[PDB]
Amino acid sequence: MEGLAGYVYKAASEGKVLTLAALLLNRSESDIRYLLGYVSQQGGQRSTPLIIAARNGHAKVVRLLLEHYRVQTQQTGTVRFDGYVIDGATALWCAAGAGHFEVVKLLVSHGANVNHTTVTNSTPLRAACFDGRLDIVKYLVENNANISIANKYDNTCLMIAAYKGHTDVVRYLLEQRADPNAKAHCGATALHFAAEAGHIDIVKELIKWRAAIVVNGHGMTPLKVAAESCKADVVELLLSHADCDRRSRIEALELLGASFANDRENYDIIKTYHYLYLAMLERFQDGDNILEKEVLPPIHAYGNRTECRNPQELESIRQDRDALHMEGLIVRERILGADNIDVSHPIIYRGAVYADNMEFEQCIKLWLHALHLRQKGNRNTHKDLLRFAQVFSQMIHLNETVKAPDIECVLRCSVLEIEQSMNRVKNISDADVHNAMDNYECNLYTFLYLVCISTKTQCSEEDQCKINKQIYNLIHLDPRTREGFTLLHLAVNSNTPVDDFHTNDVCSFPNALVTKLLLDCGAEVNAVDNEGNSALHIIVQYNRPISDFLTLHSIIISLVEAGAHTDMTNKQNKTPLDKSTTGVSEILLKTQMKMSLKCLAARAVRANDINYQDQIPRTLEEFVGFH
Amino acid sequence: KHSLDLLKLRHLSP
Repeated sequence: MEGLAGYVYKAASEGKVLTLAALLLNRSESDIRYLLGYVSQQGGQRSTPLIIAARNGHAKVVRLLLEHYRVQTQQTGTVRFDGYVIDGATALWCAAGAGHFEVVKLLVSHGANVNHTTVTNSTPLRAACFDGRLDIVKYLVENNANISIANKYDNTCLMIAAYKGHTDVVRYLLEQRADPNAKAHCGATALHFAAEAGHIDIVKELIKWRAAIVVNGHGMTPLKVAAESCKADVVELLLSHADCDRRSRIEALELLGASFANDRENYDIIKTYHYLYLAMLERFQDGDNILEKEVLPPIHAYGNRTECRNPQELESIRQDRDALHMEGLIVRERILGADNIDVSHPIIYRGAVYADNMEFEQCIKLWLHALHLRQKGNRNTHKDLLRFAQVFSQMIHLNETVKAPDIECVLRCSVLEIEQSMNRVKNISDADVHNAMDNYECNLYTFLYLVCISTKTQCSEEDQCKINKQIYNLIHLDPRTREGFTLLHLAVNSNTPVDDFHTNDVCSFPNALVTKLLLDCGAEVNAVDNEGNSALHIIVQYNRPISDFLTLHSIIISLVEAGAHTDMTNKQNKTPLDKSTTGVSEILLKTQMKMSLKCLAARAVRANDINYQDQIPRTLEEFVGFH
Repeated sequence: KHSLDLLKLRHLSP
């Protein structure tokens, strides 16, 4: 009788009071429990009829279910599908998340669990704070709700309310004996989220309640996070707390000026110089000498600038915008170090701007510094190499001689990142195995784009030797995609994706130059994927044998003359002349095919099923296994 | 262009 359960779920989800009354009419107690407790799936979520009735805000349906039928408010289901697959959520949690005060009042009063604990210890009060409705939070808290109960990561009810722009619920919680000194898994308190979001009222009400400013796990006080999030008005109120001393104020002002200098949304120059000069003034106005700062050595990425340690050194860079960007990057680096999460993103954005306004050399310097910083922190540099491929392709399309040491460094960090990605794939079992494999394939494609760009540049002998050394290292690393394609199958396959940006205009696979460069670096020419197709079974399938015949000819003579087997048979029992589908490719392969007694004897051995195990030399067992 | 391409939820569960 699952049909009645499905119709009842539909009637409860869509608020059909009369239809649900007609459906549950003429039913027995066991039937009533079966229909009103059954778990139904209607896209992404497991939910009972009452869970989906309260989650859709159908007050009449929920009140009808609890008045006559002895339904229980402790059922288990799933509610959301925006990165939030949470089990064990009762009807209170669904009602609070959907923000329906009219159902939660009719649900609690009928014997409900106000402080239910789901799988990730999320109280229904947490959902009501997430929505921000004061009426639901107040009703729950008045009905014996715990405020200090948090999830496994210690994200209390107050912190999620402080993260969002809800003011009334935050003020009410701080008025209801809440704890303003919660410590999350990363050390973040309530002030960090409220400051980074940009809510002045939440921060003011917290510092009114003795918020007890403490540095988070990643060496960042709330002032530093507020300044890093480019929130000026948030930072300029914690200085009145009288416990901030002076160095914290100075570093907050300097970080705020830095973040204003190099940001996308709120990009300021008058405000940047105003705050930087305020910080330097408060540094150098003490009178008993100064309040000096330790400064990193001149970083080659930002020219040769040792930031600014002189009153006539900031007054003389008010009128320059590149100098302000460089100084902001330098102070943000010396404040945040290099291992912080959000220290490299302004560098990446400034590099993107410099690429946009045709400053390709400074773009390259800044973006190599960004990749070096991210490699020190071991973050996900899979998009960064793609952006390098796009920038270099734009360089070649503009007939600009790209510097070869830069390409060597990019390739070295590409092979290091590919090794890191292989380690990550070997580590991440199943939680993000598809994401890891997608990142790995993207990294291999970016390395191939860099190789093709390298073939498009006339480098010297030493530079070409270094590029060959990096390609040699990655080839001997032997990467393999999810389809078993090595770096040679993709260099000859016409189906390898090319990024929609300028990389289409330069890196056009298949390339005879890329394949020749790989084969000069000891590429496994006889490499076999999991399907069976070799490096030669793939190229002969090329659908353009006349348009770029040279790019075909010089790629089907480079394979065969190096180490390829012309007659080797894949797992589908297909000679490369059989898997050709092109007269030109078939003839161009047949002209390179030298018949030999070994291939004929191996084919005659394999055809009639002769037991060739341990009766032939070990190097001929794989030979017979080919044909 | 280049700038027009650059455009934690586990800890932010409701």
